[PDB]
Amino acid sequence: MKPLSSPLQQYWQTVVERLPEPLAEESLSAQAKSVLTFSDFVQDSVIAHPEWLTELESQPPQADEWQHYAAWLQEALCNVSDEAGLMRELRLFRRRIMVRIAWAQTLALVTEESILQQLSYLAETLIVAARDWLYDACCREWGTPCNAQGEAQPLLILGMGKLGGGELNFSSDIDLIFAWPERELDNAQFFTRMGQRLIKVLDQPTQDGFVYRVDMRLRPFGESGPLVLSFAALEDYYQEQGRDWERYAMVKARIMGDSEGVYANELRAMLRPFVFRRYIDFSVIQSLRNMKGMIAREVRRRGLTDNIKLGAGGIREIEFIVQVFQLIRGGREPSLQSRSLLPTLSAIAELHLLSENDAEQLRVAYLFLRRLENLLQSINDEQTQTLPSDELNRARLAWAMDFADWPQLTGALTAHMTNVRRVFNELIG
Repeated sequence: MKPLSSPLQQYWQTVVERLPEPLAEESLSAQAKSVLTFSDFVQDSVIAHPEWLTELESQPPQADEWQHYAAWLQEALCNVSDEAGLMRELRLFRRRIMVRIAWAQTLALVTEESILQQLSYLAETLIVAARDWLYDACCREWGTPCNAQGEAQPLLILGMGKLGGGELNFSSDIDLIFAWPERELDNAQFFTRMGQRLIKVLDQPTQDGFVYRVDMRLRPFGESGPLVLSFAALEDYYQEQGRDWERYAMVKARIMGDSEGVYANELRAMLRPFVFRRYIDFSVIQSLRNMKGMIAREVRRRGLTDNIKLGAGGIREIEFIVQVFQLIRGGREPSLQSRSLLPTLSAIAELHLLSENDAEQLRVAYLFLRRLENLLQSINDEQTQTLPSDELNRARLAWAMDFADWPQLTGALTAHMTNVRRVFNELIG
């Protein structure tokens, strides 16, 4: 923790003459002040729930805290009777844990890798608790537990992108896909209705805010098609119409909740031969080259940019590099079938698919970029991918990235992106 810079000192002075009871300046540790100075999101959250900042000193957050999320949430949902009570608690819990994550990340009390796990597990935990509670309600309300010839049918959810990969952004949509395996009230209508209530419970702004903005657009047949599909229809779609951009996306797909059952297993079985082909020819490699060209043309087109995600050498190019190796060799190398980028990168190094120089530079660039973007997002809990233009937020980021000033932060960033762009250009050359 490098003491606050001139601009952060002038801003903190505007925050103190404004802080509510019981948060007077004398009841505040040196870290509490730096976190409040860094994040308007944490400020606003602790104004309404002052206990939270008080409870962050009586028990600071540990890396493995995510192992308690599900039990903490089930305890808070013990005295919940109706949907409005479910929604209220999911919202409160998300905000409460998010504050603790912002706390840990701001002060570097745990590593970014552990922040990534905390964010992803929080989201998993909330999705699953929501789904479980609504399954029960919909069964008790609408025509009993839905079945197929006696056997009860569950709702399965795939988390996609960074959620599936266990590397969620600090302020993020959750991209999901809904499916059910095999009637009572008719299975298809039942799960559509439940799917609608689930999206509402997670995403509807109330007086307590929302849990996550939900994005269902990656599902088969896009925004226009059904909200939930049977396994048969899921299977048919990918086997018959599935394309390489879809294989790329499905590298990340992970079942939320318990991934262990006859149904969880048929799903994983559909995806394995689709994503990870065992036989690769020139047409597969050229497809990947064309996808690479499309990214490179998009970059060239947008020109000079402060976008950390889409810029040349950005997060999206690292994901592309890694997933390209997974699509080529994953079928023959089980270590490249992981949903998470960083273990994949480790396997890429062990297999000598990249040099150690290249692989370690990619890992370090990835963690720098993710820390930088997730810190930035935690300032106001917004989904921004672009570096700030204003002096306060630039000053804020430099300080939190263990650096001295903004010119130097951008120099270190520029050097990491240069390494990524070199590896990206050499990729399937």
